[PDB]
Order: sequence, then structure tokens, then C-alpha cells
Amino acid sequence: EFMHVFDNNGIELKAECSIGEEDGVYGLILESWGPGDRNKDYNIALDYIIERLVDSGVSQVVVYLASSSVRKHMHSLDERKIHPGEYFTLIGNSPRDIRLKMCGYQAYFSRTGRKEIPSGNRTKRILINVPGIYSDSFWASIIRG
DNA sequence: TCATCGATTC
DNA sequence: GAATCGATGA
Repeated sequence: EFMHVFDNNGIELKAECSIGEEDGVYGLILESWGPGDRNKDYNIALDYIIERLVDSGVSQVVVYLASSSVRKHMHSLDERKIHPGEYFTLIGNSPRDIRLKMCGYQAYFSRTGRKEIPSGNRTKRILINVPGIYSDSFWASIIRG
């Protein structure tokens, strides 16, 4: 029912994902980590996704908060975009440091809206879009390794 | 039963 | 500041 991200040696990570169109945006959904060991490889999987996107010649993405709570309470897609600008930049740092910046933006969301001060979980259900990519085969090669 | 993120530990 | 745990309400 769910696809998974695979590591560099072809081993399945504990990181459920899906490829398709959600709220009019085509890309990769990374499922949330929790409770306990549910999708506990979230951060490792996201580091791999960022590394492979960069290796594939992708420099910028758009990332939306896609939790059931935020989809319900925040109707505006532009408000669900986690980063302030049009795009999030993947180049100019290690995949881990890019990932830390990306996931820091998740801390600005509550169940019902934005916070002024960031706090809490940074391993939420997210939708990652590559502008001009509408094909599952591109995303299949990112999560496969 | 379940994904949610606040809360706690790192 | 960030990884992990686990109380919570649907």
C-alpha cells in the first residue's frame, strides 16, 4: 500500500512514502515519524532524497506541510508551503544540513495554524515537488537509490 | 485504532 | 538545537 525509500546498499528503510498528485501538486509524500518506531528512518530517508535530487541536477524544490491536521485547518496551499520563498534550495551544504534547514520550517506549524516562535516535532507528513516533473519514474529512481 | 505534534531526552 | 518518545483526540 505504501512505497519505501531504499539506502545506498538497496536495503528498505523504515520510511513510508507515495508518488502522485495531492491538492494539485505532483511529487513525493514522506509519511510522519511516530509514535515510537513508525517511520523512524524519516531523517535518513530525507537526507538520501535530498542527495539524489542534487545528483539528478535538481537545485530547488517546493515543500508543503501535508499532515491531516494542517490540511484540515489551513485551506491555503501557499500557507502550507513551509519555506518563506517560492522555492527551497538543496545546494550549498551537505544533505544533512539542507535537511536540518528544511525540517526546521516544520516547527512553525501547530495542529491549527502557524506559530510566531518555532517548537515541537520536525518529522511531519510533507509533500516535495520538483517544478516541471509530473512523472512517477523520476521519483521512483530517487527513492530506489 | 491511529497519525498528530507537544514534550522529553539527547 | 535536534532526535526520539509517547499522550492525545478523532
